[PDB]
Amino acid sequence: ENIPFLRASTVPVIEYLDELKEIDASHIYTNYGPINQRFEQTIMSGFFQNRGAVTTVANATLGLMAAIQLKKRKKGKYALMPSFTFPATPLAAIWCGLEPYFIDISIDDWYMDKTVLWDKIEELKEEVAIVVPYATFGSWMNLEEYEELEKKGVPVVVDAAPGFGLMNGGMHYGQDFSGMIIYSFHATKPFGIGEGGLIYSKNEEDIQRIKRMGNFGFDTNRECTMMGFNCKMSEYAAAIGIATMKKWDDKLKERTRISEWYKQLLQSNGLMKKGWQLQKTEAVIQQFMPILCPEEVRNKQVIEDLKKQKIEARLYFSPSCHQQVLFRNYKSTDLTRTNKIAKRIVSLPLWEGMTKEIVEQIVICLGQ
Amino acid sequence: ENIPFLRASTVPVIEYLDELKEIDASHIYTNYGPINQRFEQTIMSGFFQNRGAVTTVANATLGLMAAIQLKKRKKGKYALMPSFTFPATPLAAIWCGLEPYFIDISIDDWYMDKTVLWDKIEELKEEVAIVVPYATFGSWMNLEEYEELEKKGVPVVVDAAPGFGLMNGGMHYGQDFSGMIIYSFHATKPFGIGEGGLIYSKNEEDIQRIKRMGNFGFDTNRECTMMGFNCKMSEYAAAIGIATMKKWDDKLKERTRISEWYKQLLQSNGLMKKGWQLQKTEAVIQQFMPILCPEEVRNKQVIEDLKKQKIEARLYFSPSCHQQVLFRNYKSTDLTRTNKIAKRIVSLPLWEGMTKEIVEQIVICLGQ
Ligand SMILES: [Ca+2]
Ligand SMILES: [Ca+2]
Ligand SMILES: [Ca+2]
Repeated sequence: ENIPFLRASTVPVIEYLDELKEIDASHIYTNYGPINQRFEQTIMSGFFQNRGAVTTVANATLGLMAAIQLKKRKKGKYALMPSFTFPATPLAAIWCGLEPYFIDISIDDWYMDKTVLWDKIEELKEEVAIVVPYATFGSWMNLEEYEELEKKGVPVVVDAAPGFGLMNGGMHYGQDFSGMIIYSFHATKPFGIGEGGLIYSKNEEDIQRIKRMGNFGFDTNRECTMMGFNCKMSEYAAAIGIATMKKWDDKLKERTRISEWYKQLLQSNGLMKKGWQLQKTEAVIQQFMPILCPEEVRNKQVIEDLKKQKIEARLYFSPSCHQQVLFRNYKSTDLTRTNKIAKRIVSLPLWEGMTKEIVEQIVICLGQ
Repeated sequence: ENIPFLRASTVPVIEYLDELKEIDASHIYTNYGPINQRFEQTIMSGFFQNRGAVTTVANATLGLMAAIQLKKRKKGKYALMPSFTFPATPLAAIWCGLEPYFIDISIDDWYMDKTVLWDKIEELKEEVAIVVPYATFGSWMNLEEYEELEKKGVPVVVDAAPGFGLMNGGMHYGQDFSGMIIYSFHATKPFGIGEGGLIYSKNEEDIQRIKRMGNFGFDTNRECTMMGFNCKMSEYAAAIGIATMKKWDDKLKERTRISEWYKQLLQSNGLMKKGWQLQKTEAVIQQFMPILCPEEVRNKQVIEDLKKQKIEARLYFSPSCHQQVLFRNYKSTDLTRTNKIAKRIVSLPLWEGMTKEIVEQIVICLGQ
């Protein structure tokens, strides 16, 4: 009767029932149990070419916390990151005792602007604790400059929360990265299991450390010898994870289809000619359809107009982090571009089961 | 063949499959979904006489973190707690930016000694940020004096991680407490579902706030207005929790029976006469069987002796927190009793399915 923003569809119980019965037989239910290891092994084989290492975590927000806590420089104070990201990103930083320092984004790709970033690193020197870029909207943010940062001794944790399963040229996003990449398996993201996350790194020793950190910093004596907490993923989450890997081809194909319908219908209804624009990026996997509305149109009015037509759009990210109550006083560079994107950005609905006619009803409402 | 220390048995899949069908039909998988709400309502009615409020969390460690972060006095530096606790407790404080300050325990009930705690509150004054007692080994640590601290403006968050389901005179442990109580649903704890936890308070508004904190500090506009992170429990975890509520009488009966057998066999084999002693408490629900070995016996000799008889005991908590690498340099009162109890404490196996003949094996081995 209406078009909601979110309609999650995780794999149904029949797809992971075998695994539930293995769990019941084994009487191991969490703490890096066999199903969790099998899930990690499957991911390393199917996505990461058996190079590097992964660990599951209970959610991507805990993964950011763990990665930042492990990798931050001891004497640093700031986590250099975009304001144009989900609040989880600066929150993970603050829980690690760091202050966010917001960096402006490019107007076209919506990633942190590397020119500004480099300049800020040069200026802050030892005050830089860590650099936390966001691979905006599950897209192909090239990591070449970030890999260079790691090699110069500036640690990098990439927030790719919504980008798991993003492939380009047959390579999975993040492959062989020196730093850490965090992905989310939240039910609302494309690889959605309910609650869950993953960390990848080419650095196997670092992944081994995060595994400890996720288990109270325990050594092999179950003695706490390093910072830690609990971010263990249960066997039950790993079970849905594994079943999701096996239906993933279908899901990726669904999203890709709906994405192409959006691009076609937008173009065919001449919305691009009216000044709507898509993100500039090589490759993306879409949680929703992000688009800039025309310069002369206020994005909150789009939301309101669509809401009259029974369609729920949203405004990721407006307010951006620097404009939100909690983060409004943290330092930043000039953020003119962020501010502009935050006035224009719209988030259009996209979920499994969406038909071409639904996309068309949305695209036509945009235009009228 | 070998008697292992832990042998978790969560309710089997058939017991929550209906709920899994509900989840699949609803397409709501997390973020305080209807099954999670049902679970919490079932707890409020079933355990807390519909007075106060609860929230699920992804695990008790994160619940501790949320609770301390909300309730800590903003000018304070220290979290006053026992050393004789699981490392999750001081780790939770350290993540909130506090230093643990360790307080000695009573030699008999093994709780934080209130006399020593009071003197220390009086000495530290504004430097006290929070008090975090542990209801050692799932027992009935009376909360009258802690309620008193709350009334005086000293915040208390009680770590009762292993004590969910603990009843005494028909009242659930923590009922009507003004502060917060954290409980765990880890698979190894008596009310075990995999990964999970719960927070109870008589203070409903505080619980509402914790809810927001565990969803990124979001208000109804999904804007971040307070410190927060992700500690949301999935619908799937709630599904198992609900099923665990229906079988809880069975689980509790099984554990009480095994405890009773332990007590009878220990007395009948003369072990009490030989200097072995149990916790002085009115009521306990048991994850394992804690016992002090005789003064002249080293508890770790008891471990190595049971070990070569195919029985895995452990030593919770030896080393105590103050003795573990990460926490050695935090301040404390004199800890003479904690040290003594950490030289004598032994953790004997107890799990669902343990037979009377298995307890007898064990108790007989203690007797030599
Ligand atoms: Ca199968
Ligand atoms: Ca049923
Ligand atoms: Ca039924």
